[PDB]
Amino acid sequence: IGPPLRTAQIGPTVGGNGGRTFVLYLTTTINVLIAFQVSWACYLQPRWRSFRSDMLEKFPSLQPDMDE
Amino acid sequence: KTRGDPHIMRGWGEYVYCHYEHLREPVFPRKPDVAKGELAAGANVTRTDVWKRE
Amino acid sequence: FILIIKDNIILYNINDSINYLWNIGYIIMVVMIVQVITGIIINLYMNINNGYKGIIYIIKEIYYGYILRYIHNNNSTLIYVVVYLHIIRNLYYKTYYYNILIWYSGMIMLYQLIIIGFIGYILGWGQLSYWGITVIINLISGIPYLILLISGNYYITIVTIKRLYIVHFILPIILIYVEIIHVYYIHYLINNNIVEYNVNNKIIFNNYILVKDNNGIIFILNIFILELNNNIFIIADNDNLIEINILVTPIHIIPEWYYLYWYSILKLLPNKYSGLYIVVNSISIINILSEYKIVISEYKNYKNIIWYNQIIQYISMIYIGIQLPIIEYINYGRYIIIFNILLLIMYLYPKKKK
Amino acid sequence: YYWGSTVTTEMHNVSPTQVTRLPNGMRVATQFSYTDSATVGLWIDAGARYETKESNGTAHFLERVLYLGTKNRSRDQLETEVENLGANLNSYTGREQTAFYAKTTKDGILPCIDILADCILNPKLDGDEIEKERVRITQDLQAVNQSYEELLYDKVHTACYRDCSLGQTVIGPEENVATIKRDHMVNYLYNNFTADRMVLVAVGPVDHAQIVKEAEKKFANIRPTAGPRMLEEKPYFCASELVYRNDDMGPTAHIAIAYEGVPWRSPDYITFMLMNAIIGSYDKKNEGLVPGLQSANRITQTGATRMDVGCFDYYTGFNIAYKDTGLFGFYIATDEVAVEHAVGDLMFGVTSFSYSLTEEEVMKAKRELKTNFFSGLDNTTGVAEDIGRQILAYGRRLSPAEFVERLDQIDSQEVQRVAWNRLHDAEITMTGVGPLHGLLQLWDLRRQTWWWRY
Amino acid sequence: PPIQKPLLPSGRAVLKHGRSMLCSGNLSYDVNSTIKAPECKRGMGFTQFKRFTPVPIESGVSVGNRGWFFPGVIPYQGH
Amino acid sequence: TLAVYHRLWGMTEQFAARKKWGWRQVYHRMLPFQIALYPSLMWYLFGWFDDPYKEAMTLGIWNVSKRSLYFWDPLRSGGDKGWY
Amino acid sequence: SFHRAFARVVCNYNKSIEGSVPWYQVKREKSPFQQVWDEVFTPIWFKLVKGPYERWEYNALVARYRGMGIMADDAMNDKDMIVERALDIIPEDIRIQRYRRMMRGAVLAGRKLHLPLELQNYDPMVPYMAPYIEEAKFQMQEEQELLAYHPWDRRLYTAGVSGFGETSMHSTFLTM
Amino acid sequence: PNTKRDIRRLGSYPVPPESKNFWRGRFQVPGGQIQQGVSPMQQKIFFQWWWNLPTRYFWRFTKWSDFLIPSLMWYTGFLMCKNDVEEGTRSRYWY
Ligand SMILES: CCCCCCCCCCCCCCCCCC(=O)OC[C@H](COP(=O)([O-])OCC[N+](C)(C)C)OC(=O)CCCCCCCCCCCCCCCCC
Ligand code: HEM
Ligand code: HEM
Ligand SMILES: COC1=C(OC)C(=O)C(CC=C(C)C)=C(C)C1=O
Ligand SMILES: COC1=C(OC)C(=O)C(CC=C(C)C)=C(C)C1=O
Repeated sequence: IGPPLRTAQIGPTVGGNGGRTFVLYLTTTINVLIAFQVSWACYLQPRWRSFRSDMLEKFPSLQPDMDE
Repeated sequence: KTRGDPHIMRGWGEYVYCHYEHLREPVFPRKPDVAKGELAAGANVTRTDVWKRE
Repeated sequence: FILIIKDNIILYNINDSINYLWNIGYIIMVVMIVQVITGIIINLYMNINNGYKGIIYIIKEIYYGYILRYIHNNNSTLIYVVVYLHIIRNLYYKTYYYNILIWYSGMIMLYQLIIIGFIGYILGWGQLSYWGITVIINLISGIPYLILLISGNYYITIVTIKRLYIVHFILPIILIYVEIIHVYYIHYLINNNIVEYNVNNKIIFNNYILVKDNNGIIFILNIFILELNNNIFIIADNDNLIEINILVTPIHIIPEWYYLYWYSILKLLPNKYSGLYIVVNSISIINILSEYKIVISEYKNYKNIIWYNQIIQYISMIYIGIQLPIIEYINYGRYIIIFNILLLIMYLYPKKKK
Repeated sequence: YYWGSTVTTEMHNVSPTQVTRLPNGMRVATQFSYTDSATVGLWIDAGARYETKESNGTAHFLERVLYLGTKNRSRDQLETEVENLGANLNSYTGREQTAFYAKTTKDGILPCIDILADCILNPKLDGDEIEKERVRITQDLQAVNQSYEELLYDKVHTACYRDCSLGQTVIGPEENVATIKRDHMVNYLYNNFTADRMVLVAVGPVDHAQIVKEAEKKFANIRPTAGPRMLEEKPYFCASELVYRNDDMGPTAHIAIAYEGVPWRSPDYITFMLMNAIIGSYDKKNEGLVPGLQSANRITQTGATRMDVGCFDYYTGFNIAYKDTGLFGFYIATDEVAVEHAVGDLMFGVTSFSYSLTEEEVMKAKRELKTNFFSGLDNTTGVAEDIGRQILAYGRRLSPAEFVERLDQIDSQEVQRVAWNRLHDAEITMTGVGPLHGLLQLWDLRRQTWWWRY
Repeated sequence: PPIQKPLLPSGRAVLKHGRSMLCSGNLSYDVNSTIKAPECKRGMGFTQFKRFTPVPIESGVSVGNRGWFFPGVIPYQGH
Repeated sequence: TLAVYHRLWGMTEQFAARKKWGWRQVYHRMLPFQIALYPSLMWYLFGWFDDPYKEAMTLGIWNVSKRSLYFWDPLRSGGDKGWY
Repeated sequence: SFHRAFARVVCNYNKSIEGSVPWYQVKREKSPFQQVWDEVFTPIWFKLVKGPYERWEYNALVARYRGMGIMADDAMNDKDMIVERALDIIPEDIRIQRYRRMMRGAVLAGRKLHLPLELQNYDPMVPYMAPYIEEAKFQMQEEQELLAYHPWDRRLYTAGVSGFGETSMHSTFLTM
Repeated sequence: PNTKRDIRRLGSYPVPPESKNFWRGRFQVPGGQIQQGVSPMQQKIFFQWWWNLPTRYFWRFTKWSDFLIPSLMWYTGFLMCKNDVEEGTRSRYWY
């Protein structure tokens, strides 16, 4: 009779959740690599090509006409 | 008025007000100032000497 | 199984403080069963060799065939409405913070649904459907030779219809199995309440929650019956009733309304793969929105300002998708995508201490 | 991985063990200790293994009758004399080794040597004493009068060594016990209790020179040698099952599972000692300072969690070594319904040695192995057993420093190499008594010696 | 070298309550001694398997309760 | 005695590095499973690759002459131009 | 073997950082660049965005707690394992009042009502759970460090548990 | 299920198989409670909907007003885009 006596639970009381950690790492990895591709192809790459093409005004060794 | 500090947390992120976190504590925790009313519980009692009286 | 049913329906305890937004899931399950049944029955009269002429023969010659045809099309719209609203709810109450397993099981069903709906559109064998698949299939045109293996020819033909039809017949039954895995986790991992904490206010399901859940489903039925018989809302594009002509391109190659968010993403980004990749991000990043947090809180029942701006981002992108590719809409839509990335970063980022 | 040397200065501070061979061939080994009590005895290289099938049991009978009177004393006189010296005479008989040792005070050391020599060399095997002991031995022979740990210890040898004499028991079969006579015992004394096979061990306030002089005088007339033992091939290990299913003896089941071990002198013997330590022992009724649920022992910890009740009421590892073979395994006493989990976990533990054994568990096991070995050398009898058992097994006594030096080299990788070579995918022998519906077939348990993972 | 003690250390007091090193008898062979060298009734060697814990075994006594159940309450599907 | 306590507190300071080591040791013990995976993949994906790469992947052991007498494309049995 | 070399690298790199002071216990002077940033941006940003936004949210949160009649610490969900381990050891007096407040809050929220204003003049941000949260974290950290420092191997799918770590039977789908 | 302290059962009677989920949602009530109620057959079943009607809709509209400023910024952007599209079309074409 009376309220239950307080007692700590014998642990460890955490663990067994590696599938959730896998999903975290897979999702972060995929989305981190999507950021690189989208940042490159949609912003960096275009601007880089323009610079190189305006760096061809120097035309010390611009690409040859034939060289097929 | 309410004793909470609205700006207790900073940085990018969604706004939250809470008192607690899950972060691990150091081997040698900062000695709490119990004389001024600071709390001493858990790691800052065991791994500190704030409890010793003369 | 009777004891199982009694344990999961008759003696199942749920909090008495839940809203009608906790009835959306019941509706999905019921409307899903209706879509399978009507699909199987329609199959009794359909010839997938020409589904343009087959749909005509159902609506004109079969007795009450018009009911089957329009229910199967309109109940799809309904399925996606209820599902998308079920996600909006789960985001608002952040029901993924402690019940991630339930969230994962649901996302699997979302992926399956996205495939079922698209292929069902192509079974209609109309202009829009033909050209739409011809555009999507050409996104995996980089993977060498895979277009040919999926299509079965160098261009979409009945060969492609005969194989996608089997995926459309079978994949829904698997979805129903994942629904069991979903209801399994819900019953073990107790449902979330309108309040952030856990309270001893639970009541049995059959005597109370099912009566309320039926009031909800019957409310939706009244509205769905009006659409089913009078087309109060245009939920099906008219250009799917034009006979396929491979030589002429449709006025606008757009998907159904429930694929316009991802259609816009693909029409806004300047590189084809970047667009495909940003569609992956949309359906993958939302599965890790609580993983990096470190505070003992579920970020629940705040003003949810970030949530509101996300729900509007979805609606606004669907609008841009309807609109033709006017340059102005593309610039504005690219800003909406940048804003979505930022809102999603806000959810993900843990906070430092002052 | 190597973490340094654990040898200390205190390990070198021990009195040396002096071993000298008398001209007749008897080795005399002594160690001085600052004690007021001593232990002097004879550790012989005799036992049941060196008996024939028809004579099995003679050695045990002789050991029970050797102190019942000599040709120069009587049982009452002998018992009176020992009591007056404030001493006690002990003796044991095993498969490969035997001993007759007295625990006395300092003044009783030499007098006890005389008493033991008379018993060993001039035993008066009176018929009346034999007949009374025949009854006592027969009663003990009854399995109803034997514990289940004694029964499974014997049956493990019966199952594993069907082809050689190591399978024989010490007490012997009841047919032989019924027929043993004085002539049998006299023959056994003549053939086996010879000087070349005896070691006189004296531990305590003793002087090697004095002990040697007394030993030569008292054991002058011992038979110098007997013919060399017949050369035999390695004892064949038979992977068999000998289970005594009995659902009328209570709820507790006793199961012993054995692998083929290594001989005493094998380079891998210390590795097997450490592996035995890693397995350890656990009793639900004596759990210690650390509970099972939070034990560093992996077998104990996983077992304590099974069904929220625990699948090991008791278990212990065992590492038994003989001159040319050995047995390595575990013994379980557990609830009937828990047997499948219990044997499965302990086999998973032994299989883990070959895949995933942590440095932490090894280092803990080294310390508890050294804490058990050193504590056994506390009293004179413990030292005397160590000297006599180690000279018979190795021809010399390994120092505590040498044991620690060799143990330092053994690490997790060395345990893994030895286990992979000898215990992985290895043949096993299962023996059991009790309610054993849950015990599977031998082939089913033998597949648990390897993993699909890793 | 040989191991002369069980792998499970007793951890209990050797001398019994009220008994001293003077009045405990001879601990090597006294019946009440907790360290009495066992009897070789059937030979030497069985001590490597013997359970030296004095308390008789209670089959199935629970030791894996982390405080999740009261005594006498039967867990159902681990809950 | 605080010195003893300091060491006993500090013996677990580097938990994150020990748990990382344990998982790396698991990952090391899974590395050998590649020897069966990678070849099994190429075995299943062999027909996807072009004839030129099929020959390199096999170190010349496979070539067009090794295609079955009754090739899955009947018009290309015995070569791309047929037997004769 | 290249694994044996990596094991030495890891062993030597960790031996060289034993006893290091954590980043938060080092007296740190902000970089001059950060100081300039914290004198231009931080002030204006607080006066125009952060300050007002976070006061707007905080005041709303206090009102919501007052309407429910609950404290801030009542709002914690016991599905969090630190909260559960703390709730094991709270005294009965705190426990009783905590339950009654949470019960009243759920009744009011379910019935779409609010606490009478007469009962709303209290400070909802009193941290009554703090002592027990800290004790629970200490207990969990000891268990983590002394009992969970390695990915242990166990027999899989036995005794109603997957063998991958969880301790409750029939707590996964594959363990039904 | 609920916390292990909450689902810990005082009784020794076995959990019925059909009530597994029910007893995994048990709570250990601290201090006690006195729950009361009346059958719906002896009560007004629609009045409370009317009684709570004003407060329900007041507290709903006051919370939903939080989104007003967000809503206005988004509509301003919608109008700006619409006009930008129209002027751009009239500029590219429309002589
Ligand atoms: C598009 C490319 C896709 C490539 C996919 C490649 C798939 C390859 C699948 C291989 C088998 C995987 C089985 C599950 C993982 C092992 C789990 C495990 O170890 O469990 C431990 C558990 C526990 O074992 P343990 O290791 O603890 O040992 C305990 C003791 N004994 C051994 C007695 C049990 O073991 C099992 O229960 C697993 C048994 C092995 C199951 C193997 C199934 C093989 C099925 C056929 C494979 C066909 C390959 C096709 C390749 C196609 C390529 C395109
Ligand atoms: C997740 C469940 C399902 C959804 C979301 C789905 C979706 C749809 C869609 C959007 C259509 C196009 C309707 C139109 O032409 O406008 C369609 C067509 C069709 N579906 Fe389903 N479907 C489901 C399951 C099924 C099932 C189980 C079957 C039965 C095998 C089926 C049979 C058919 C048939 C025969 C058609 C072509 C006739 C038609 O155009 O109406 N469907 N489906
Ligand atoms: C085929 C579509 C699906 C159906 C049949 C369905 C069904 C249900 C059911 C019946 C419920 C319990 C009742 C409820 O609280 O409303 C529920 C809960 C839940 N579902 Fe789904 N669902 C589906 C889609 C999804 C998706 C796509 C997600 C993830 C984005 C998801 C995540 C969740 C979550 C987190 C809960 C728990 C909510 C709470 O905590 O109570 N569901 N679902
Ligand atoms: C990411 O998945 C999606 C949703 O769920 C969050 C949506 O709400 C919406 C928006 C739905 C409506 C009814 C406007 C769509 C289309 C979507 O793609
Ligand atoms: C016809 O056009 C269609 C799109 O256009 C790009 C889509 O994005 C989508 C959505 C695609 C994914 C991967 C979510 C579909 C299904 C579609 O039919």
